[PDB]
Amino acid sequence: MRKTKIVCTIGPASESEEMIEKLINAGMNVARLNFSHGSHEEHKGRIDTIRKVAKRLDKIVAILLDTKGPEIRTHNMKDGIIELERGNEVIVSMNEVEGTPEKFSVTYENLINDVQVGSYILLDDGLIELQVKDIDHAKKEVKCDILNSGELKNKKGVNLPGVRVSLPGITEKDAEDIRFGIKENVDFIAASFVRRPSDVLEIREILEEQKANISVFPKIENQEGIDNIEEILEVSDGLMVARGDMGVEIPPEKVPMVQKDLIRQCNKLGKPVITATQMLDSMQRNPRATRAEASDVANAIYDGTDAVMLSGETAAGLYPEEAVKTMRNIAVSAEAAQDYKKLLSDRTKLVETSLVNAIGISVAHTALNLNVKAIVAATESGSTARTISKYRPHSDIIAVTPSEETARQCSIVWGVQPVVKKGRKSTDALLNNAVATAVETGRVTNGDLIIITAGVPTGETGTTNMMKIHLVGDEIANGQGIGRGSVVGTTLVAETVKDLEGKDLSDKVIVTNSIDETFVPYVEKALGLITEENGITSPSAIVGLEKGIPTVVGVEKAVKNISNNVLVTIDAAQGKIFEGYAN
Amino acid sequence: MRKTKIVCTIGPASESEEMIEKLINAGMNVARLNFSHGSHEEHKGRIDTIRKVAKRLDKIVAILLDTKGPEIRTHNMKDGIIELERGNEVIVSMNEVEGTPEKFSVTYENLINDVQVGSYILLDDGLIELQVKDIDHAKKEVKCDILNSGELKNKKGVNLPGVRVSLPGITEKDAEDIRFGIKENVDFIAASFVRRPSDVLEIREILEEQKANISVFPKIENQEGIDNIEEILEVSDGLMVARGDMGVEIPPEKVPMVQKDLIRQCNKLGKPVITATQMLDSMQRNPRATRAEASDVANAIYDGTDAVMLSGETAAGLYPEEAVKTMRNIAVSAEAAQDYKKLLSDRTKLVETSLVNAIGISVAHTALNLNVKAIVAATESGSTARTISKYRPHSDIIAVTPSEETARQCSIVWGVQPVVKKGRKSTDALLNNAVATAVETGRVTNGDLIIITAGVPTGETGTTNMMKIHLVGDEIANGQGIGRGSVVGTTLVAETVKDLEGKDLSDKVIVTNSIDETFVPYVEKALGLITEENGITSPSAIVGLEKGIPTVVGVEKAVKNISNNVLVTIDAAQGKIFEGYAN
Amino acid sequence: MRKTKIVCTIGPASESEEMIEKLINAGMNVARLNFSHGSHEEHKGRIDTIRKVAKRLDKIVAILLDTKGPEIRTHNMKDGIIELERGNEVIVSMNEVEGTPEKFSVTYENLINDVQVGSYILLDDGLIELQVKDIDHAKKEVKCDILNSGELKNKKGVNLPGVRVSLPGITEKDAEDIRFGIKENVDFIAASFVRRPSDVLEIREILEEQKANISVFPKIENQEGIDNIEEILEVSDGLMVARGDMGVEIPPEKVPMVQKDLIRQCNKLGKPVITATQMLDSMQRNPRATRAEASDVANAIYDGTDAVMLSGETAAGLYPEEAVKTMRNIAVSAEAAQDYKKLLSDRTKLVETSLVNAIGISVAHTALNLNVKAIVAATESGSTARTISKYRPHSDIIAVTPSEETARQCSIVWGVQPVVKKGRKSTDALLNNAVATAVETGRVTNGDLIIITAGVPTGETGTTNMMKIHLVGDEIANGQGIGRGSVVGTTLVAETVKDLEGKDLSDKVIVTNSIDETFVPYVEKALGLITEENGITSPSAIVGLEKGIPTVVGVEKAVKNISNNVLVTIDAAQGKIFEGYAN
Ligand SMILES: O=C1NC[C@@H](c2c[nH]c3cc(Br)ccc23)N[C@H]1c1c[nH]c2cc(Br)ccc12
Ligand SMILES: O=C1NC[C@@H](c2c[nH]c3cc(Br)ccc23)N[C@H]1c1c[nH]c2cc(Br)ccc12
Repeated sequence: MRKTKIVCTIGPASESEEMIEKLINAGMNVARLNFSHGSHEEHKGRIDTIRKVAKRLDKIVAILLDTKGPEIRTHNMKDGIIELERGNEVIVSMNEVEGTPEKFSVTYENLINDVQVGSYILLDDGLIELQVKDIDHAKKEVKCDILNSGELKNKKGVNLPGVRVSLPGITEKDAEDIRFGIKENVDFIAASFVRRPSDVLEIREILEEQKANISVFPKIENQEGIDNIEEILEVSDGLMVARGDMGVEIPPEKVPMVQKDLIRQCNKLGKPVITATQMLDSMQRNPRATRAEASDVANAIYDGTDAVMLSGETAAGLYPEEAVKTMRNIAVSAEAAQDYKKLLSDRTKLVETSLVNAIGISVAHTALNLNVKAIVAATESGSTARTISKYRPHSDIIAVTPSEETARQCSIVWGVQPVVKKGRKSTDALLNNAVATAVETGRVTNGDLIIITAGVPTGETGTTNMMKIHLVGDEIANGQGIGRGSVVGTTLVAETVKDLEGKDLSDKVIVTNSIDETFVPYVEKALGLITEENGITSPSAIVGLEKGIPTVVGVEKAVKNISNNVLVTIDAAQGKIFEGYAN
Repeated sequence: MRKTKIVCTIGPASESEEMIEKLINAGMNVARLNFSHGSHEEHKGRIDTIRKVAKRLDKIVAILLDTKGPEIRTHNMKDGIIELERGNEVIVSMNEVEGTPEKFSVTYENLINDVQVGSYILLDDGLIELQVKDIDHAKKEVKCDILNSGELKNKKGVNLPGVRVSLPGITEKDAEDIRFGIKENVDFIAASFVRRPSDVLEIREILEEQKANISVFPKIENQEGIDNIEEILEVSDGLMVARGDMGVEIPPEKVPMVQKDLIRQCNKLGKPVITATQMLDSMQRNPRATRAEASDVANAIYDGTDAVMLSGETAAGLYPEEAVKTMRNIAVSAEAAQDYKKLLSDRTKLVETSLVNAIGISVAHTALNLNVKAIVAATESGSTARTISKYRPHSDIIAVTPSEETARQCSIVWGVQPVVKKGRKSTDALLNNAVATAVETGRVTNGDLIIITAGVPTGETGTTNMMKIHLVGDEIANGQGIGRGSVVGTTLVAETVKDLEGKDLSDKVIVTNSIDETFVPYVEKALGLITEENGITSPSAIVGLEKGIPTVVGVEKAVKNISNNVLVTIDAAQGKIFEGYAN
Repeated sequence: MRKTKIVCTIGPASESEEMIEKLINAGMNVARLNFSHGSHEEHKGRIDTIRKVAKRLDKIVAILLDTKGPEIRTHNMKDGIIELERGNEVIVSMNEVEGTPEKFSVTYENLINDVQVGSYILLDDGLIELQVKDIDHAKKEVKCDILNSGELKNKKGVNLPGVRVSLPGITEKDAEDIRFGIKENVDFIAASFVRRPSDVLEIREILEEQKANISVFPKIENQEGIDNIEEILEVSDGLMVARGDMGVEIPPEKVPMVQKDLIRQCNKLGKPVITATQMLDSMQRNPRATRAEASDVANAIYDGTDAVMLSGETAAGLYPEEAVKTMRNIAVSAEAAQDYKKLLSDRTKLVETSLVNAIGISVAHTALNLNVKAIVAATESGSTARTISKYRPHSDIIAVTPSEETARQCSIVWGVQPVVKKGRKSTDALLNNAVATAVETGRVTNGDLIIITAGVPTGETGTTNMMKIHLVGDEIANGQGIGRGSVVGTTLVAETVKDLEGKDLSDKVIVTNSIDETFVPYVEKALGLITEENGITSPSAIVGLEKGIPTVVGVEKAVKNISNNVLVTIDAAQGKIFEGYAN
């Protein structure tokens, strides 16, 4: 009962062995490392702090590396600062220059081939917005009308409202960053400013040289990216949705509409999605989030987000532990209050109806209708855990995996609580293990229903292809059942007809040797009946069937063996009796 | 295509005749007057500024009066300010006293009978929170443990986390405020701190003395209120949901969950709901809202809100017009992007299935499936406009009302654009007027489909009970139709077989006298056919039916009358031909 | 509660004025005249016997004329009879000859161009089946292998298992027969051996010369017909399904499968279908049908048949009245036992979702969910009665028509009980008349709900386009309702608190002047409350709302006016009270 995962950006305020512990405990599933800043030294240090604290507390926490990505900057400015009037003209040169309210240079020299007359250019994350008046490839200059006035520092950023920005997929830096990732077996890479499938593939070819197995999560920041969302997922292992980055190049009024649409588009293909940035940015300074932040976090989860990220709140903020705690809270809250029936019905239409998904569909329905405590998902890679996650069932998903690393990849998918048990070969071993693993988590006990799903045989496993429904043991008594119903109720072992005379409410299941004429008045008042020995037309049997009470005759030493007063559940079909609550 | 209504709190920054115009133009449906502050003088002044600007621009804008309501305050403090340590004790006296870090009085003398040992008390809108240690009715004092430290000014407020706060429904002030309302024929009263049905009824009995007809909108600020949400609506004409007020007495983490549930519960009964407070509170100082504000506004509209309110943003803020403009924008945006099929399907299950609703259901489906441009709703009171609004159809609802005032009451319900046309007696007049009214709005023209709904006969009108589907006129030609289909296509009047020889794509509807052997090669290549005179088995008719082309034979002077090249729509059944696009 | 219509073939056993009465009374909706046999003299005689008996008993009964149709016969045989061995050869000559076990002629001389080597030919309704060995157009002879042996009389029939039998649409006889129809304003023509649209059109061109307005019902007897079922209905007013005729050319094992599919294909377009032939053919000799006949009749009605026909059973059989009685019985039985929910749901998917149908859909659902007693359908032509019938609602359809003849056309459509009331011009007249007409049938009284549907304005009526839900009057008392519910219950006018003391069950609605402290104990025990005068927060009002009892305050002289002990129904919303049961 936790479901939506929490990604936390590690920083100064959270490097310590102490605070990493307190964050794992507050509910941190995935540690983010931002390579926009900081050296490989600093990062390698934190990776070790994380790995050790994690294996001490014995919890799966994954590592995510966020590439800095390609970008467009301003070359230094005269005096450092320089101003720009609100109705004037500025020249955007492709050759480096000192800054001036007239002449002014950018690090992306090819800008001039991407824009055109009338296109907008945004300086310093949208601080001041220009607009292209004319273009001379002669001088290689872009004359622009300054629309909103304001200042301009040196190495400040520039954004081109798509505009097929023609930067490469990855920096040379990025390429170095991501080789570092491969060296530390990091679990995720969050590729920045992705916009075409190429941009992802540039990272995947690097990974395939090393046969690295890392999941690759695009960061869709601009129109080109939004537009190519299907094609990008086609080639990607997940997805991030940074809204702060995205809000620059596209209007904030339009942003949530897109956020919804992206997350939807992930869920459709079962790719995990992270909603990122601007989540609880008040909690850097304060110890409790605003209402509109609490609202936005929740609406992420209502939009369908496998996970939720924290940037500065945990990195350099004043209150890291509190921001993690409060993140988990808002999650549990706005999940508590959501209708899994609609939710499932919704995904049943949304996701495609195909041989790959057949089981995800059956499992999710079966889980909802029979109220199963846990779906134990057996995975090598994790596809089965994600095939089950994507259909969003109330039941807690449990991913039993031999691969430690695929376990960490699971830590981000929705609803999946992963465990590492060692490889069984035979389907039979797979099934019995599952049932063991589910009980040893503690989330399931003897009463509960469990759905065991996996791809078998585990060798030729492509997709998940079988399910088993399983009661977690284990009939305390049994015999010949009469009737076909079932009930729960506290026992009342009766030696005599007078051993239940002036002390009888309903709501109990009576346990005698047989039924006389003197028992038949008392039986009808009761809930159930367990007679010791007998046959199908016996006095005990006939009186049960007739009065519509579920019973079981032919129970070995029922009076001696089964205890008095203990609550029990009988099942007419099967002819089994159980310890407490059953199904 | 506007749908979600905008309520704006008038204030200093927006009293002027000029700025009221600019706000009506930015999209203001309802002017709010907050009687928490300001004198009847100031309010009467603004009511006249509003009424005049509104009738000059010829737009319906309603007036809403927000009562101040009952409250709990602190009696003055020694030196004005007084401090309270974080682990100490403070005494909450029921008898007035000067303030002290020990002794300390409240205006609600009966507080002591509502609380109990362990209950929490919040000072100055939650600034510092106390907790009840012990109670002596002897001294009539409440000893409390101060949990969070902080200062305390004089006449500051106090909140008791429900706790059946036993204040009355309305102040004596409120009673005076609301009589003022009745004197100016104000359209709404937003009763503060409502929590039981009584509290509403207290206002309704006042109104019924005057036979005032004003809609009464509870403000649900505390648990007792939330808990009684059904019973309150039973007796209320609408509902507000102030979150700022609500966030005090209940945790912000839990707030949106409740917001959703309330709005739902309104939609279920078709009571309009206003989402209020903390909407775009950044726009008081700034000219454009944040992303998390833009997100929250939208998520209001996704939750299902008939309207959206602006407090300080339009009242005393720096940027009033911009905040109204941007409100409308975020509305249009997050409506644009929402699935009216799910929406309708959702409300079809959600609202009850009853004689009163039958027609709302039929109209909403009929509207979705046939893609009707406008649902014209004929109302005396407005119940029909709300019966249609509650099922949320894409179609623009138009409320034709004889009552000017019921028109202003409509201005708040979802999707309803009201107009005042004068009373027709006969159903026939009602129908023809409607069709006229719909066209004169300009939103519908000749191609369009229209659903006309009302309660008839208009006398014994209790609930809406009839609908008519109506094509907005008006067959330009007609005759004997052959086939049963229909198409749109540009004409090609052919005098000769050679009058369409070497100049023929498909996509056209040919208009000749009859069909020869020499026409029958060209007809099959075309979209439709209109022959001048003929019978059912004619050369013209038989060749159409056979080749599967919709045609009409027997058209009076078809070659002379119907123009060439003009786009036209023919209907095989009926045997009608139309000006442009039809249905 | 009758629904499925009964067509009866008039004959010797049923010509009499006496037996025609007894058949109309047994439930005969449509009199069939078979022009396969008998002279215009005999038929004109029966048409008058029918018209007179029908207008005497004041019941609508229609007249259906069944054309003999084109056919293939054998030219006379040598000695009259002639035999054919089981493994031998016979010659099918195109030139007339005397019969012989070798040479043998047929009236359809063109047979030879339709068949081919291997095709089967059936003699004497399938008595003996031949198969084409070789063809010589030289001698114009068809050499065939005789497969099943048997005798052969003279002018006996011949069938060619489709095989595009190339006969014309109609005999010259048929053409004369159908002109006779036009002269007697007969209501239906059942065209025999139809197989293409042409075959129907041949009858429709004849009709259009006379502007006759008669409905044309194909008889689909062979594969070509089955195959062209859609295209035939496109051009036809209804459809018959003679199984006896059909069983010849196609295997009996395959017949019901086709019957189902046809009837379905009618319902899809709302064309009425008659299931014909071999219905209760045991009842010609016996007085009560077999089980398998009773089964087949019902299964017709389950397949979705607008009507059911009787051939010999009523024509020349021994027991005509009994066969009609028993037909009606089996109908009522197997309708009684059928789920209108599935049925409607079924037709909602089956029939197309279009502007023409919108109202049929709404009306059918509205009718099912609100349990309306009668759908009164106002029609000039009858399309509205059929647009409603096709969606099969439990509610009894009533067709109010100015046209006497369109009333007789209605007598065959499913569920429609037609009446002739005189033309109203205004929608208002149309509505009020309807309500009158429904009550004057007697099927609806004051409690009942009614759906009034028609195409308006009645001038430009193409398709049905409006509905009104209407309670059949008429509030006996009214006033200010409190609460929103409603109940039924017997009154108990109380003058005193003691006027209901020691004589009080629940289940009653109390009628006093006002409520004291001494009434408030008794009110909570009751069902409803009607207090004489009062306001909304009155003692009477407040005690109702609080205890959840629907009440109405402000009822003029309620104690004096409304009677004691009479059963009554109150409605909290509206604030109306009614005579007995309401809605
Ligand atoms: O609710 C449903 N929706 C559609 C659907 C469905 C299930 N598996 C599928 C595989 C493919 Br491939 C396509 C469609 C389906 N099945 C029923 C349903 C499924 N499992 C259940 C268990 C219980 Br217990 C009760 C009801 C159901
Ligand atoms: O149950 C339904 N099934 C389908 C459907 C539907 C209704 N009108 C339509 C028009 C076109 Br065009 C296409 C589809 C529909 N509507 C609902 C429903 C309709 N009218 C109702 C009255 C009551 Br009272 C309760 C429920 C319903």
